Amino acid sequence: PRGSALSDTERAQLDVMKLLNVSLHEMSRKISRSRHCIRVYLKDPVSYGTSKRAPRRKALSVRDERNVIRAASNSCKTARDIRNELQLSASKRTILNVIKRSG
DNA sequence: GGGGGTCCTATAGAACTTTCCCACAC
DNA sequence: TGTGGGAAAGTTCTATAGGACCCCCG
Repeated sequence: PRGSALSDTERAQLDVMKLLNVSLHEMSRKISRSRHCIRVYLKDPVSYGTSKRAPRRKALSVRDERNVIRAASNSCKTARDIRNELQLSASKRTILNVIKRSG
């Protein structure tokens, strides 16, 4: 987002100001934070920061991963070898990461 | 000035990857 | 020249902070 997430202290401050029935304009003045942001925190504090964001995609498909492992499970070929063998177009390092993730 | 609202959009911050080192190995 | 691995920098993700743009009251 355009700004950082409300921290613990700024949420605690929001909290007590709410119990003191401070206006929103005034609240956003004292913590130098947009009203937009505060309004949403107070409407439902328990779920602030709660909604995950779908991540970027891995560089390798489940197939490619499975082939990479099969190649390394069998023989001592280098990561680079495997990458060229399955014409993989993912970094030599990524392959190693996959191999290492398989125990 | 005080108070309130709705909606566009650039980005935080995370997930994942790649680059860049390193001590070593041929 | 290469390796694999640790660290740091890059890429790629989308929910959300900012703030634009509305309103009314004294």
